[PDB]
Amino acid sequence: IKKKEKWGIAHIYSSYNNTIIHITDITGAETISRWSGGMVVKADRDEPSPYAAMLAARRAAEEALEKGIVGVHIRVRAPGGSKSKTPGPGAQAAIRALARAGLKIGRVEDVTPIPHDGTRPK
Amino acid sequence: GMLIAITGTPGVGKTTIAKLLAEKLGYEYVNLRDFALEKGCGREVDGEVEVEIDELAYFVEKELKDRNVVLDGHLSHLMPVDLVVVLRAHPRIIGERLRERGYSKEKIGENVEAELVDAILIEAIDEHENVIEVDTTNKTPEEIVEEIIGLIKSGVKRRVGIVDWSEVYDEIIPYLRLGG
Ligand SMILES: Nc1ncnc2c1ncn2[C@@H]1O[C@H](COP(=O)(O)OP(=O)(O)O)[C@@H](O)[C@H]1O
Ligand SMILES: [Mg+2]
Ligand SMILES: [Mg+2]
Repeated sequence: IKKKEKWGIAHIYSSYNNTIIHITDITGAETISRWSGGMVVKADRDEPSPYAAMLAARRAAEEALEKGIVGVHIRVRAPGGSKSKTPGPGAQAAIRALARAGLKIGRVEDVTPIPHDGTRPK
Repeated sequence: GMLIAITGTPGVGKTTIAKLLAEKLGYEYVNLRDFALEKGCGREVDGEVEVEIDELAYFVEKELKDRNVVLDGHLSHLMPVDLVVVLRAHPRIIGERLRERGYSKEKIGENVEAELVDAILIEAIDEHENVIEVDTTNKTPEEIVEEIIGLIKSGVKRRVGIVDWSEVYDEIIPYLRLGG
């Protein structure tokens, strides 16, 4: 029997002002690592930057690996406009940074939240 | 005419603020959902109302043109208005309020996340140049309305980027959808 590995979930949030990478275990009850753009960069104006997203993802991935996480499934929240739907390069940049740090990448799902109740659009 | 849209994540206080503001401004309050029902765009099925947005924009443009109106709804920023006001609140507040409304755990979670990632704000900025963001946290409706009228009278047509909820992320973890 050849089988191994411990997998987590990387919750990735791309907002207007920032990026968050929150890594949990598969159950989602335990927090493995939590990093945002605001934690890795000095200036407010650089917090939304995809470079900051990559750096935060790098820190998160390192922390997760040291705690024994071999790979992660990704759950992405990447809001974009209603006119032009532009999520931005940030979430993808974060995912790539997770891979480059040595994490395996599993399923990638876009869970981007849609506010609802009131009138219902199509 | 002056058409002002009041939008934001469900639970943030759109209706409260819109009514108080319309009264204090001497404008007329219009709830977008009900308006959608009147023009026959909206169809109500058990109990949600489905509409086609382009039609609603068409009717809003047509009927209200021409008027002084405070428009209340989370779709209001998708309408052809003169000014958009986006209300923000600490996502925990959203969670508690929607929790009191009886929403499902998943629905609460999605709307709380929606506030976390600034979804409505991003939509509004994509749709309009004139967007005023207002943080409702630890404020009374009175203070919020006077803040809004104050900014309009300044006048300021655009203010955005005033909240970053990533800083409060841990506090909202119990409401989020993290489950495997
Ligand atoms: N500034 C505020 N301070 C305290 N409570 C508020 C405030 N604004 C709204 N609320 C409360 O929050 C709840 C939801 O407000 P509501 O206007 O229905 O939000 P929305 O219209 O965005 O769904 C109401 O029960 C209301 O009493
Ligand atoms: Mg409302
Ligand atoms: Mg900040």
